[PDB]
Amino acid sequence: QSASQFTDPTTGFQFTGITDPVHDVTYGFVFPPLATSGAQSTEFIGEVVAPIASKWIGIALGGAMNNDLLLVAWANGNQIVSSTRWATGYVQPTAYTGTATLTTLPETTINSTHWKWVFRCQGCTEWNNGGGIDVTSQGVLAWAFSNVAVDDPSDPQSTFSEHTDFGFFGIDYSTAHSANYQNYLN
Amino acid sequence: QSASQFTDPTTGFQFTGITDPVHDVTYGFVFPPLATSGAQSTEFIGEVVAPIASKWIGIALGGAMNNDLLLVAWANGNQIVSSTRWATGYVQPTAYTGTATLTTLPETTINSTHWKWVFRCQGCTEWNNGGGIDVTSQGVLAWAFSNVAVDDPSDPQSTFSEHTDFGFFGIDYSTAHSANYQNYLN
Ligand code: HEM
Ligand code: HEM
Ligand SMILES: *[C@@H]1O[C@H](CO)[C@@H](O[C@@H]2O[C@H](CO)[C@@H](O[C@@H]3O[C@H](CO)[C@@H](O)[C@H](O)[C@@H]3O)[C@H](O)[C@H]2NC(C)=O)[C@H](O)[C@H]1NC(C)=O
Ligand SMILES: *[C@@H]1O[C@H](CO)[C@@H](O[C@@H]2O[C@H](CO)[C@@H](O[C@@H]3O[C@H](CO)[C@@H](O)[C@H](O)[C@@H]3O)[C@H](O)[C@H]2NC(C)=O)[C@H](O)[C@H]1NC(C)=O
Repeated sequence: QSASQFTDPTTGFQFTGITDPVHDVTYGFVFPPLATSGAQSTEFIGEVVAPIASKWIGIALGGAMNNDLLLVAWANGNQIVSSTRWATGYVQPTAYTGTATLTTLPETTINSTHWKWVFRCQGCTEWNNGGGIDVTSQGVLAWAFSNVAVDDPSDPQSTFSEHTDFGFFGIDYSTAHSANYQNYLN
Repeated sequence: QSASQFTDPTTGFQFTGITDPVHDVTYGFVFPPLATSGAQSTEFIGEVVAPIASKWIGIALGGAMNNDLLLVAWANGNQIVSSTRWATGYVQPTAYTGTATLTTLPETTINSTHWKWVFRCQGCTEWNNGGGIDVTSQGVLAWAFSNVAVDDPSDPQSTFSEHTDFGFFGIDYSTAHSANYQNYLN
């Protein structure tokens, strides 16, 4: 599939991403302004808008399950529980051992039909194995879905069962930067 | 997703299509030679190679659920049960009333791990609603998957439950024609 630009209706944030039509989960990404005189920033802002029947959602930042930074999130009552994870060999991903900071932003909402997770991800484009994303070029992102809740929803590091669906989308990161990035943070 | 050319290792048939990595179902299509003078053929040969956990598979020949010819098939023991369907709305598709003939070809195989449906679809590029596929250009196909059995597997017109997954892929029909099509029919 292929990402495209869209605007968040409520917040007005401008993102690049997709809506998966099967589970109707929207995934959006926006990046700080492209640099030419400095190395690119290692952070970005993302959003996941998911029907409440989505019991956990994962994002694979390099487009594959193994050896890339994973984000995993679920709603637990009125809050989002989230974590950075990593997998080798197609088993339960565990806590990421590098430096990566997930901040839930206040645009985040949980209501009766959907959870909307808006987050800042610092240190997420470059990983502690030397891998990472090139935000000036074209890449692939992947997502994972489950409609079965995690084993222990109040634990960010909870274990859980394999996803019931997963998918990919191509993204042109060079078009995903915003001059308004700093304001999304305030 | 995007289709690509591939050869069936067993049969040697050359197809254009994809493998869905989630359910590991392969969809392949091949068309008779393009005509130099006159109308194109309205038939094609297809194959679905599915793990036996695949309880029913659908193909939407115009890429959407409604207003296009649908093919539905499932394994019933050592036989493939299949039918042409049509959907008015997002509800149980019913028997297609147009001129479309599905023939199971002798290369069809059911073993302990997979069912491989090889079929001829006559009159399947043009439908009785006036629409159809343009075999000289580029289009979109879609597939539907269920891991739950149909209500009566021996009835080709069986009712069944909504798919548990569905997906799309682009296909360049202009490169999906084969000089060996006649040989596939023999
Ligand atoms: C206990 C939980 C997990 C298990 C046992 C598991 C297992 C698997 C297996 C067996 C596959 C291969 C499926 C196929 O190709 O037929 C797979 C693929 C994949 N998984 Fe997971 N998974 C789990 C959690 C996750 C999470 C949390 C994410 C994302 C944050 C993830 C993302 C993916 C992706 C994107 C793929 C497809 C690409 C690839 O093959 O690398 N998985 N997973
Ligand atoms: C009782 C059986 C069926 C029911 C109730 C049903 C229901 C639905 C629903 C509610 C959607 C919209 C899903 C979404 O966008 O969230 C849909 C999508 C779709 N269905 Fe079905 N469906 C059934 C059978 C089939 C079959 C037999 C096929 C193909 C042979 C098919 C092909 C598709 C496709 C390709 C889509 C996505 C594109 C579109 O929205 O038209 N469906 N179906
Ligand atoms: C619960 O949260 C969900 C997710 O944020 C909310 O759904 C969304 O509501 C907004 C505003 O009503 C919808 O926005 C717009 O779409 C309509 C339809 O085309 C358009 O006419 C408007 O101009 C605007 O662009 C949005 O599409 C919808 N998003 C989702 C994924 O459904 C919902 O508002 C919240 N419900 C409650 C309990 O407050
Ligand atoms: C049931 O039928 C399926 C489908 O025909 C069988 O799977 C297929 O088996 C063939 C081997 O005859 C595989 O081709 C092989 O692929 C490898 C590369 O991975 C290549 O090195 C070989 O030369 C050959 O081309 C084919 O990939 C495989 N297809 C799938 C979807 O798995 C299956 O083995 C049969 N099961 C039984 C129990 O007989």
